[PDB]
Amino acid sequence: AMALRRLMKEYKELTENGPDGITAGPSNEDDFFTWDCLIQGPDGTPFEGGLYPATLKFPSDYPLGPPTLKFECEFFHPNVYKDGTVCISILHAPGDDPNMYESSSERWSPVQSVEKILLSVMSMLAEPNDESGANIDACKMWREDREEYCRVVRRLARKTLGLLVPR
Amino acid sequence: NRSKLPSSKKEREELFRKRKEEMILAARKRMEGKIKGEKQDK
Ligand SMILES: [Mg+2]
Ligand code: NA
Repeated sequence: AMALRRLMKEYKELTENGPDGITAGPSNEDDFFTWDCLIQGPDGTPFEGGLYPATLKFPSDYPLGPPTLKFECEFFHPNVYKDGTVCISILHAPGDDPNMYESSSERWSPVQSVEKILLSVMSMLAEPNDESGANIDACKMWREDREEYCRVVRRLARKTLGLLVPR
Repeated sequence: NRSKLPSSKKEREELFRKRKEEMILAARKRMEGKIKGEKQDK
């Protein structure tokens, strides 16, 4: 009961007053706990011009626990696992994965929100978090050969956008 | 964002579909302009 009420409230807020660059919501309201997202790559980054599909999966006791977030396309970023799972501190309650994130980083709580999650993803795309390495190849390249990192990201962004069609 | 959330499931689902479509079509249109710039250079 509480989770569906809260998810509807966030969906309404995102639809009516959400940030530019984000579309997110339940495409099928008979599965309200699965949201499709489209995330626009931030301007001024090698992700500029990319448009990235992602899935949010909410637990049945939301907002008491965080959703998971996965990109649904090939993705090359230090904080995104090769399977698409996004590694950011806001998706973990305090105490979970202490070796991965700065302790100054925001953690999951019931007053966090989908909008905050997705704004945090945008921020991570522009500025990777150097403590929470998830993709070792992208971590190395971003730190030691940023020009080549940008080249990889741009090439993948064009490739996956070419595979993105409305459905 | 700028549409009021509709009052029925089917209307909400259609509005969301349309919003995704619009975002995808705009991104593909931007990329087409970038590609044409590059194809010109070759
Ligand atoms: Mg449907
Ligand atoms: Na569901």
